[PDB]
Amino acid sequence: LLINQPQYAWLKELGLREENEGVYNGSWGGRGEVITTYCPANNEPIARVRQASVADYEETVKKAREAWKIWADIPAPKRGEIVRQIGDALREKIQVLGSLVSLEMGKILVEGVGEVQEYVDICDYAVGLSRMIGGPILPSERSGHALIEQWNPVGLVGIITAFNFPVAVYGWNNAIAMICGNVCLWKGAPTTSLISVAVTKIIAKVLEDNKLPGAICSLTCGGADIGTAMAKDERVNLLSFTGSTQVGKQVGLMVQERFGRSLLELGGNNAIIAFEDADLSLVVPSALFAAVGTAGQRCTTARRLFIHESIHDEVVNRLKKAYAQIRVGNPWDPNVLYGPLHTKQAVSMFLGAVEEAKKEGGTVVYGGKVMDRPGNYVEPTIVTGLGHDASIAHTDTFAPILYVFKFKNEEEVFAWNNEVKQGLSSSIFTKDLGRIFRWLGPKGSDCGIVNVNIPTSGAEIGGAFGGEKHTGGGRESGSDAWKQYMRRSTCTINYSKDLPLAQGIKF
Amino acid sequence: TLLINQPQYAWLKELGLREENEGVYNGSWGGRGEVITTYCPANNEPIARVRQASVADYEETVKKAREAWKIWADIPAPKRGEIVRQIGDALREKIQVLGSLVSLEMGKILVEGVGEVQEYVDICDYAVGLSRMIGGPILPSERSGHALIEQWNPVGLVGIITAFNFPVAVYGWNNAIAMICGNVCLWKGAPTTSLISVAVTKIIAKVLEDNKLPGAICSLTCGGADIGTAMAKDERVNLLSFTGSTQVGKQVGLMVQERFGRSLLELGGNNAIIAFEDADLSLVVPSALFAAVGTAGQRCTTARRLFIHESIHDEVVNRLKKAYAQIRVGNPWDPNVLYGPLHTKQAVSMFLGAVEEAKKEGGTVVYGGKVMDRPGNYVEPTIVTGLGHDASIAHTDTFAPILYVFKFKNEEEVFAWNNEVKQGLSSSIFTKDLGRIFRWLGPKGSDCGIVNVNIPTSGAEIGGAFGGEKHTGGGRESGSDAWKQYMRRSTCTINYSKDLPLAQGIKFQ
Amino acid sequence: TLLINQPQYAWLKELGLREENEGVYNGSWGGRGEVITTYCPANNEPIARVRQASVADYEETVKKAREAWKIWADIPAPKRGEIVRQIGDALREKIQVLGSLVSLEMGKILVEGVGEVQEYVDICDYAVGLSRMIGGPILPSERSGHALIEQWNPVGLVGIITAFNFPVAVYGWNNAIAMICGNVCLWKGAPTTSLISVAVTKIIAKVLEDNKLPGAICSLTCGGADIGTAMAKDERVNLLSFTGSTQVGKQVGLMVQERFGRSLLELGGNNAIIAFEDADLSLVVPSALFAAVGTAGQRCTTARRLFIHESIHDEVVNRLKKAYAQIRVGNPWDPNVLYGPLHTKQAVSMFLGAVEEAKKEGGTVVYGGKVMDRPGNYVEPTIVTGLGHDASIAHTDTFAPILYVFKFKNEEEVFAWNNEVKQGLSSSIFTKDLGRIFRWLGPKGSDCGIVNVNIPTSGAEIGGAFGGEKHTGGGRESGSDAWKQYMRRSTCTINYSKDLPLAQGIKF
Amino acid sequence: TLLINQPQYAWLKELGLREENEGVYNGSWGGRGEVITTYCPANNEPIARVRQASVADYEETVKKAREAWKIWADIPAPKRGEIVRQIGDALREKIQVLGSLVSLEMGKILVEGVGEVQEYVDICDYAVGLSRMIGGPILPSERSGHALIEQWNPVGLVGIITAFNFPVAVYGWNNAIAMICGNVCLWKGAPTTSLISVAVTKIIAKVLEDNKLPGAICSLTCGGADIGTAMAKDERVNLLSFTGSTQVGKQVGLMVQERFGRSLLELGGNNAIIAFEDADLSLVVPSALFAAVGTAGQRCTTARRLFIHESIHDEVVNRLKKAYAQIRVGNPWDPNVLYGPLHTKQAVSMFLGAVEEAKKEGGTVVYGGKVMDRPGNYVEPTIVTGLGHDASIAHTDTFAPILYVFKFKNEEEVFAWNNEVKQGLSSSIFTKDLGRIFRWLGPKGSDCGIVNVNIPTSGAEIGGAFGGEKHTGGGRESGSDAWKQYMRRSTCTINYSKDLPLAQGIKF
Ligand SMILES: [Cl-]
Ligand SMILES: [Cl-]
Repeated sequence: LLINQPQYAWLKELGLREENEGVYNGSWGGRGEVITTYCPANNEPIARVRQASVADYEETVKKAREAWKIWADIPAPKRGEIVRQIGDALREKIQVLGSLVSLEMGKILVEGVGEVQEYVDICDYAVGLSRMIGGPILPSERSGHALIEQWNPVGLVGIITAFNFPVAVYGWNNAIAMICGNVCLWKGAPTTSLISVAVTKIIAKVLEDNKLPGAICSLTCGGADIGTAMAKDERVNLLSFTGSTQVGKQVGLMVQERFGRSLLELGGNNAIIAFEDADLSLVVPSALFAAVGTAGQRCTTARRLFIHESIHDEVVNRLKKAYAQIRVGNPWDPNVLYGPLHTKQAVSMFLGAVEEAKKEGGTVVYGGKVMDRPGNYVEPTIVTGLGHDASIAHTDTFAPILYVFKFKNEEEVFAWNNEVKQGLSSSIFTKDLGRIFRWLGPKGSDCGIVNVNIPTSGAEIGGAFGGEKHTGGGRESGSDAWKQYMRRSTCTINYSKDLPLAQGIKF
Repeated sequence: TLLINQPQYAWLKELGLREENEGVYNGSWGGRGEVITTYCPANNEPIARVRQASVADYEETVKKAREAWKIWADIPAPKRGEIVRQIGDALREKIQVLGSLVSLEMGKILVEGVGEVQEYVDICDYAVGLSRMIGGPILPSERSGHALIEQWNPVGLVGIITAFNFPVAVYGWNNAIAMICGNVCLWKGAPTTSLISVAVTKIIAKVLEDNKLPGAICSLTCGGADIGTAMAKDERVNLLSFTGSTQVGKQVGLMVQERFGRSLLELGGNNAIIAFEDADLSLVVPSALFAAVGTAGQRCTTARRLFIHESIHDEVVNRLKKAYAQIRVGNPWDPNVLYGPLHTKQAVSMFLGAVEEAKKEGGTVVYGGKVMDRPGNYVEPTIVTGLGHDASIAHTDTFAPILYVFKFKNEEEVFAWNNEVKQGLSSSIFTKDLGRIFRWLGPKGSDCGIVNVNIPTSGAEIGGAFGGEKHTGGGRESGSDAWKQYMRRSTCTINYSKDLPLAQGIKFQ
Repeated sequence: TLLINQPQYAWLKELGLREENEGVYNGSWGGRGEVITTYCPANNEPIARVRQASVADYEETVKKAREAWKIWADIPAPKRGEIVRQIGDALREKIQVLGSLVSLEMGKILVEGVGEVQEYVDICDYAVGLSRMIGGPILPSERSGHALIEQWNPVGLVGIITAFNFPVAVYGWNNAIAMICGNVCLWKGAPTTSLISVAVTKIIAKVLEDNKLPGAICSLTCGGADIGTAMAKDERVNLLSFTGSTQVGKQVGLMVQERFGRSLLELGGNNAIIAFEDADLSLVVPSALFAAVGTAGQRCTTARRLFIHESIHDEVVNRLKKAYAQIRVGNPWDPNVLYGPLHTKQAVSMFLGAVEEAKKEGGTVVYGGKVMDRPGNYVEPTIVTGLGHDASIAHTDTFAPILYVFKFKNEEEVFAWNNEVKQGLSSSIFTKDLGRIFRWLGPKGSDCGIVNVNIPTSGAEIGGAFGGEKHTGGGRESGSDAWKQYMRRSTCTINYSKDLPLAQGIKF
Repeated sequence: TLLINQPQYAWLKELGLREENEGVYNGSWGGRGEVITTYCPANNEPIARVRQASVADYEETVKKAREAWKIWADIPAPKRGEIVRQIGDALREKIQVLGSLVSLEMGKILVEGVGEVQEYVDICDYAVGLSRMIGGPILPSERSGHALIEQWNPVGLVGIITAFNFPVAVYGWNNAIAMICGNVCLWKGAPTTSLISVAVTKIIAKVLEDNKLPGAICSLTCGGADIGTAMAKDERVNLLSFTGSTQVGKQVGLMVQERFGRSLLELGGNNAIIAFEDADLSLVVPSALFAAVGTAGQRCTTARRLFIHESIHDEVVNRLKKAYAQIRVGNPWDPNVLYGPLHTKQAVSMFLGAVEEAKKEGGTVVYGGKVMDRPGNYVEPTIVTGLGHDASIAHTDTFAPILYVFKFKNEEEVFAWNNEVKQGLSSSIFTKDLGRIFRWLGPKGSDCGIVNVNIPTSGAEIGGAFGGEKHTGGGRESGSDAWKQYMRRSTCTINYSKDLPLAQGIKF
């Protein structure tokens, strides 16, 4: 076990042990199956987590809804103060926590640290928002009536997250849901159970130091069984789900079946489009980093690169010369730009996708092979010569394969951006003012993130994050995404002694 | 003979109605589907007929609406607002005859029929201003040389399914908002209010054609479960607004979720009024009366459950019984008439069924419970005491004028009892206690989407969002930022600088 | 003889005007002050007369307005919005004759006169929806059992002083918003547009009287500096909205500040258009012509300064020169006419003086510079090249159709030159450069209240807030949250709990 | 001997203070003006000295701040928020010694000195989130191919003048908001709290310096009326936020108005509490006591007028007297002290004068009214009954702990009496009546900026905008959209279409 090797002793700074309890609700436990998580950079086991049994889930839900009775009564600004302290406790652990993200998930250290910083940043944002959430006081049309839009917590927010952002997506949901007066129940990705435990330990200490019931931020580590329970559980007032479209579809249906609320953040099949007037010294690095970043395992990863015919072959050749320089190595080591895939299965998926892409006329112009070293390393791959509607370019595989397409006119390539089932992120690179505003308008991108001269991964906590179509429609983080965590009521207070009716109806 | 052919009802022609009307409008009028005849519930006489849409009619209409959308979405929202303004004027010019048609085909009294058309006129006048306001913030990017912009664009085609009990206003709320938001609309109204749907569409069609706009911007495809199911399963319907039963809304919500579409669900209510010991009873009794017997108990927001504190229970019931006796019954178009018939013969049959089962469950009918002996679908507005709050008959979704009265003692329990039902539409308390009022409005208070104090559960204005939680389906219509459900948000980052990203050790050119 | 007594102008009666009109309305019509005669600037003939407010008229009008406010403030905002809707319809119905009156008394062409009424109609319809929206947030209190609410209430009496050049729309902007916000209004329009103020007031008064509301809700006291000074010094005028010259607006602003009142100041502009080298010149030339010559150069947003990049300076002046020669001049009601007369004889004399001074400072008149030899106050629309951007004549506030053309090289200096004038109303750049556009909109860009790209300095729409910075005075009208200037904010904490305060060792 | 030179006050050096301190900071520390000595009101002993700003110091500081602004305005608002976050943390780490300095130099009890620093901390943390939120709407243009955008940009240099009674929090409110809004600041604190201003400025200076930012982003120029007047007249001060007396604030408003600047004025309050028949007396009596005697009655929001209904008047006054006798007077740094000295010797004689004047005008001193026989500026907290609501001393603006108590009969007259004073800062009613509470909050209710229910006149939190109406000056600080006063609005139209304007007969 890596945690039992002196090189990884720093894992104990996060309170991690050989075997860890994967259930927290004020108390720590775990009566379900023990899971070992592996370091994808060497395929070695790191440590073990005792996951939630059904009995653990039940006890946790009950204790979190008991906790909600206390927490919902705490003024939102004082809830913000708790979230501020969570930000600070995360700030104090950012290097080791980020290193664990690199160790258990596989992304490079700057992105592991960056993910914790994002949670830090959303906490600091939530502090201010906790003094702002609410609705309008509106002028009633009736004398002696007040008309008020109130917002109240939904109660228990269940949060299912994925392996590729094992800290930040939970942090987005947690910070906003907390200041909105909800309790949280977290089921993280099984293959990032240690990250889930570490984060939960950080939060639990803040809650306990403030003499708040720990179940405000409950954890039930588990897989599809616990997640299915959450989706089915009328006690989970909002289920925020981040993951695959196939799973998210079933989750959305189960929540809809019980008239629950769901917040779905699912796949992206994101395109970058480089027009003829584009700054190629901006296009080439923007595409490389958006395609190879996180080894192509981001929901926002650039999977499709449309290049205008006039510059297609130049951009491809400059991409090859730049791909050749990507520094591959251990994700925690300095100046490493490219790490492993998360699992051995994703390497098998990479190989399958590469063989099928060639079987559809594509030319692997760079990469396409597994790397001959320990861990789940594959070459960042560029495939040209496919048609935009090719089956392989509409399949959903978290693989570092960049499909490059030619295009000729603005209307057709906008349609090509919009033609896929998902709708997360999109980018155009152009200088044409009219084109930019058309891209942003009703006949433009159909995505939740619509970028210009910045790649598909450019997104900051200030705006709402999420997509349309098969991406599932949810939003996280900024703008008024907080309303998804609360219940709107339209309230009328008659403080007079008559009964005027709306629309002047005389009854 | 049909009512429209009787001289008594020559005014139906002023709405463009004929003996047989086309129930499909997409810029042209038609319909190859089943012919339906609607009946006047005040006298069970047939009014006129409508040729409904076939699946092929609906297929053709979707195609023409989405063609129309290419034109409409290019029209600036304020100029779309001007078209909506003209619809509100065109409704104003016909408010009396349209109100009369609502009273005739649906059965609510005239002032409520006109009042429902006024709701549509009001949201039109409201949407005019909103058309110059919809949109999002420009935000400060954390990146130098970047702009961060929240854009809002139309979803495209908004399918609108409505019910019989509000055959004008609910479509009007959806239509005026969806229109200024740059969407085209496709309306499948309630089969038993087909003439109202045709009459409304004829008013809108003239405004669109007078403005040389494609008529499919406000398409109409009359039909029933076949057309509604097609809309729920049609990926081309970007947003499906459904008002109606929880049972059907459940399946519609599932069908839309299965195809990753958008739905806006406005389903039932099982709405409570709670009268605390300090309540002004001169507000309680007229409010409970209107909330329960308005529209013959057929509103989504009708008061079904009357919770009265033990101390004032008998007094309130006695006053309510007396007030019920003073209810003026007649033809819903007649003057001073405050109580009309139920919408259908079936509603009468189910009403008698509910009354009997409530008796079998231990209730006492303290007023009503019988059919009225007169033409049409008239039943006595009915009050039942003595049931437990958990009585099965009081947790049935029946559209009947039966008010279930319960006693209670303390505030915490009756708040929980308000909340214990599946639905969560509207709720009201009568009290003077400041602390009680803010508790009711707070996180431990009513779980409903409409949370009222010292007024009935029904009769919302357009300024706020309208809708419920839980099995009411979660959608919102009309006011506040309800318009966002009709549009798609995009978070847009524009790099306007000459700045290049960090080379990260890579040698570019 | 009065134009109103001639048969060609009988339509004036449709607006309820007669030979001598009452310039005070407070529910009753009157006017014990001096009688003013307004003149058609197209022919210098007298139109009709208006009896202005005496100071006793004004005092009685303030009293009646504040009495009317007690009723009006109690009317729910959305029902006040319905009154404003009806005002929009009443204007809609008289739009042609009221537009024609604006052209007759003020001098602008009919299409703009009608369009000014339509602007009032448009803000009325905007205000109808806004009447269901004005208010503030309910906010989460940091204290358990406390509600925190931001309330907005009418300030009370809104005094409105308007200028001759937009004698309908500016009042309309202030009226519609002030009215849905629960204020009563007192209007003192420009003396030279007194008939228009009376005609507008008659239309609104009919709406109020038909709804059985006190007419003093929209009071009128026609008068000049005497009544305007009284308003500026009157503690009972809770908000004074002033549209006018910077010189007068400065003194109004100080008078209101002296009494701790609220003012809203919409003062002059010295508005620049900047044409960069990459600009679409077929967009620049018509935009510049219509922004400089529209309303005979008498808008607050008129283009006064045309900075052209040195590379295209000569082409644009030449293209502009050929375009000016095609401007159709005539009576402002004649349909083909683009260019009307200036508003007064005095404006002609001052235009000629601005031209001569511009030549003395090194300018070359490349087009115009002269009076036209027809009746009325017509001058040629004028282009002056050769002056430096700091030329004194270029920084004089004169309401004359004189367009000063400057050269420039780079973006930093020309942004600085846009910003160097005392006023800060409107500004426009023409360019295709993405970064330059967003720099123009950013903190190192235009310092004006209106910041336009590829469109001229005039023609704003009701959806946004209208107004300027610096010596333009800071006020905002019309859209966005400009309504907040017409209301008072209160931050309201409601303790609804039974909690006692901490005793701090004291036995209570 | 200076207190700072006495061993028991060695903790003052934890704030970087010494015998004589530089009162000018602009990236460099300096001060060529007059040396001022500040005194501890608990014992009238000198604490330490500050070298104030000369005019040359002011000039150099304005120049350096305007240079710094060119850098600071280019830093993204959220990165400016991160600087303000670190200011919050830096204040956290000094909260105890800084709170103690507030208690020493200004005289308020220690929990309020600490609490004032905590208020700056809290607004910093709030502004961090606000820094990712400030901006305006993108609006739907009525014209095809046009974007319509409401932009907000920093005004530039925000001058901030503050008073003795909140020598940290008021600057904090202005500083944190102005900073995230992209402005640089120039602070002139009250001369008698010069050491507090220096201490705060040292804390901020280290944050700016550690982040390699020019210190003049948060400049300090210690001084009195001469420096404040310079700021009021200086066109380079784009916004002048002033907190102080109405008399000075009026002149500051006039001076800024004279140059077409922006001011934000937070002036006196003459704040009333109203207790109706149905009020919870267990809540009224402590609420009135703490609101009246808090900070020895030297708050802007201090309860000066207490209206009690005739039925409960004598009972409330009796209970107030029993509780007033329990107020623990002492050194403001000593534990469990509720009540400290007045800020100055001058304030004591003012207190004396008002007490005899209330007597002469017909009032009865039921409690207090005398100077206390101890070191420092201690006077007794005073209750005065029997005056009419219009009694002239109750409309005098004194920072004295004198609570004037009045009888009332009905709701209408007492609402009018709350409103009759010249200021309009804070107001409170105690009642259970639901209709009355909404009338109080409505257009016929309180005319103040703060309108409270069952919580006294000092009920304010950073989430809401803070300020008042009428002679209180109109400014707002802290919450809601108060940030907009620190920025300039522009309404921006971008034409991104290839569409040409109508030629209107002209051949371009
Ligand atoms: Cl390159
Ligand atoms: Cl007491």
